Amino acid sequence: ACSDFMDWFYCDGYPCA
Amino acid sequence: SGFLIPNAKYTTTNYFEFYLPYYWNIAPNMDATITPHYMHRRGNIMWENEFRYLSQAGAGLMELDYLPSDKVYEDEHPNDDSSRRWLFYWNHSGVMDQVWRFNVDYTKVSDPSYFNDFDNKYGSSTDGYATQKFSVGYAVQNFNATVSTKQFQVFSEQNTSSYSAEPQLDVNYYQNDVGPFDTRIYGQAVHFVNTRDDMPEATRVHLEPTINLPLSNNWGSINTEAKFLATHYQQTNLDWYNSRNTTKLDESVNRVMPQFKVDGKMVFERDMEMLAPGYTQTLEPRAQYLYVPYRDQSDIYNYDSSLLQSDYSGLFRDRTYGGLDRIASANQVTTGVTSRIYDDAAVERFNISVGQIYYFTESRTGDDNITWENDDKTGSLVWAGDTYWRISERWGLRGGIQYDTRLDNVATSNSSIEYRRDEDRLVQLNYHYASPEYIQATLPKYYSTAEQYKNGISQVGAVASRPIADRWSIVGAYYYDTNANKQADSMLGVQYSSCCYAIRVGYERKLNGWDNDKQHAVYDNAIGFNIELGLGTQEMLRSNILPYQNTL
Amino acid sequence: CGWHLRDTTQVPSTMKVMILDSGDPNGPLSRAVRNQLRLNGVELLDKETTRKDVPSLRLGKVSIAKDTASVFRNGQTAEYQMIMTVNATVLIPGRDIYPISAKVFRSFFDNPQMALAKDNEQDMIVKEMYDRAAEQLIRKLPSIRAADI
Ligand SMILES: CCCCCCCCCCCCO[C@@H]1O[C@H](CO)[C@@H](O[C@H]2O[C@H](CO)[C@@H](O)[C@H](O)[C@H]2O)[C@H](O)[C@H]1O
Ligand SMILES: CCCCCCCCCCCCO[C@@H]1O[C@H](CO)[C@@H](O[C@H]2O[C@H](CO)[C@@H](O)[C@H](O)[C@H]2O)[C@H](O)[C@H]1O
Ligand SMILES: CCCCCCCCCCCCO[C@@H]1O[C@H](CO)[C@@H](O[C@H]2O[C@H](CO)[C@@H](O)[C@H](O)[C@H]2O)[C@H](O)[C@H]1O
Ligand SMILES: *CC(=O)N1CN(C(=O)C*)CN(C(=O)C*)C1
Repeated sequence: ACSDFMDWFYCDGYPCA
Repeated sequence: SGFLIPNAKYTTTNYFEFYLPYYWNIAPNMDATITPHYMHRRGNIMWENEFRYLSQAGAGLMELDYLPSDKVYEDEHPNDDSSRRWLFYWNHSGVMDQVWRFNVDYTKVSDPSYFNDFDNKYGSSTDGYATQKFSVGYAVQNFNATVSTKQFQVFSEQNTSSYSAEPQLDVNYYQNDVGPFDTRIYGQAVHFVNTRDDMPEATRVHLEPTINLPLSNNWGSINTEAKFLATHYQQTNLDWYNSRNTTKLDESVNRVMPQFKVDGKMVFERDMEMLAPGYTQTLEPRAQYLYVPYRDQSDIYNYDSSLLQSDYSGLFRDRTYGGLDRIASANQVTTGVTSRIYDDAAVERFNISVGQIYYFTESRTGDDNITWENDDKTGSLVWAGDTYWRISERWGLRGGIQYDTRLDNVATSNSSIEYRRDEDRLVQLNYHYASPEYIQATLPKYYSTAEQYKNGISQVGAVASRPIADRWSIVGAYYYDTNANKQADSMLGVQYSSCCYAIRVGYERKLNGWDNDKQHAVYDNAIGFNIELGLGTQEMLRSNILPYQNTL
Repeated sequence: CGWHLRDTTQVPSTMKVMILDSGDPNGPLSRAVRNQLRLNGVELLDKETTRKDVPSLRLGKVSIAKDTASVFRNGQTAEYQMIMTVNATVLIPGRDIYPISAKVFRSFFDNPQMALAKDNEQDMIVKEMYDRAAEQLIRKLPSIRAADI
């Protein structure tokens, strides 16, 4: 998926949660 | 120059706290800060004074805290004359004219329990003593002479006897290109006094001429060194120690002794084909033979000599004690290997080191009173290892391990992996270990029997940061002792940052001393907010008793 | 085994004659860097010499921080973590400016009962750390030459 898997803990954008 | 924004705090040691700072802009290079600090549980106002200065001699900071009376202190100490508390701090550092070096690091407190009750801004509750150091040095390209004074205020009531070198003179002279050799001379003159009036007092004069032959090459290097140590001890006030100790100190002692060292290093390179092409692997063998003859030293009191840790860098050190009171004999060979990985841009991506020390004969001093688990004396005894992997630009992983067969167990071990996108965005895990056997071997005798030191160290720490919308920053830290299965330190911080103001709210729970009546730790809570006129993540991460350190 | 002895110099050939520049030329870090450059055959020129077609190495800020790595069961410090950070710059003349850094970690246990002795140990640790900050700086010289191409 993403190059950085740590985006799921902090990415903002749309949280989609 | 005017009033700042009053911040507030609630702690279990002081209850409600209030600060009312006032900033005085004296000059462009000088300023001061006067802060009345109301404490409700102690029921008074402590006056805090900052004074920052910049001058020709360097930059300096002075702090003076004074509390005229203390209800809590007088309740705990009803028989004392007065309950005043105070702190004096002075930190000066400067180099004038590129040759004069001025250093001052002075801390003095009224009582040993000052930092357990008060704000840890220029001290900490984790500190076991206060340092009082003055230093004036003259340094040029081939010579330096430093006069320094060292004193310590020990907080522990078990034993406050601490030695201090009131004068201390250090003189280094260097002379390169004396034919094929490089020469150096080191001189020292020190005077050791003690707070107690019955302990031995001493004066020491040390001289150390060394000459080395280095031979370098594209793939290897060999360095030979011959050193000479000449020490004169003149110690008086020995009636007490000679009266109650079987071994007798002598008033005059002359210790003259050579040292021979031979260090060698090699570099091998290969191209990493199985991994991604363009990466180069370097294998670096290193060896060191060290010979130091044995001289009996039971007649010299140990003033400033302590055991040194043996990491991988410390395996190749030529000294096993600090200072000059204890100089163990050595007939040793040290062997180590370091492997390094390089990417296509010639950037070090990985390195691993392992080494050991083989003793051909027992290392003696004449005062060998170290508690060893077994009776190992010769052979391959000390092992060390380090690793540092830069997994990517945002990941990093350091680790280190120390093994001593005389302890019959791993002595110390540390590891940590950190993710750091940037200063506002990071996560770190770390682990620190120190076996009970090593605590027994290296620390004081009462450490091995005290409940709060005997078990050693087994600590796991986690730190995290999380910014929200480029206006909020949440930082957290949690440290856990696995031997006791209990918390050591926890921290939370939330800072809302705006164009003109920033509001910070913090929380910490920390180990804050021991209770001998029930034999358990005492914890402290603190919730405070301050307003100021970056997101402040790094400042929040430095606010606990186990501050965050960058690891990449 | 595919290994072979390192046929290339530790310091690049273009950086064999170079200028050492710093704001504290008599400091311990400058002495350590000059010493390590002297082992590697580097010819150090004065900063005021007329020979301008040589790379320059400008030492920058040096920071040493001592903190509490771990604490005992009563909150007292057990391990002291000393961290040294050094920032330096390499000026390739007429080409570019390349920042470099060196960060060194060391640790030691505290002992108030022999605090003076521990203080001496701390000084010795600092005297090693500068050397560890010297070898790291020259070790990043090949990266600058690689980056220059
Ligand atoms: C908590 C205990 C466990 C701790 C360990 C957790 C895992 C630690 C390893 C995580 C790093 C590897 O995971 C991933 O690897 C890839 C593969 O190169 C690298 O990922 C990289 O990909 C490319 C470069 O190749 C870059 O564009 C990207 O930005 C970068 O992330 C990083 O290294 C990391 O994103
Ligand atoms: C880890 C295991 C131990 C590894 C250690 C291995 C030993 C060290 C290997 C490096 C040897 C350095 O040896 C290197 O030899 C060359 C060639 O003789 C010397 O070269 C120089 O001196 C020689 C005389 O000796 C003359 O010919 C001339 O002046 C010049 O060539 C270098 O001054 C020296 O640096
Ligand atoms: C060769 C290069 C090495 C690079 C670094 C590799 C090691 C990196 C750090 C390793 C960290 C783990 O550290 C490890 O912690 C465990 C957990 O208690 C210690 O273990 C110790 O206590 C446990 C239980 O408490 C006992 O069962 C065990 O016998 C004892 O050794 C190990 O002695 C130590 O080695
Ligand atoms: C890195 C990645 O794959 N994503 C996917 N997203 C969701 O699953 C919601 C979008 N996203 C963020 O919002 C940070 C990142």
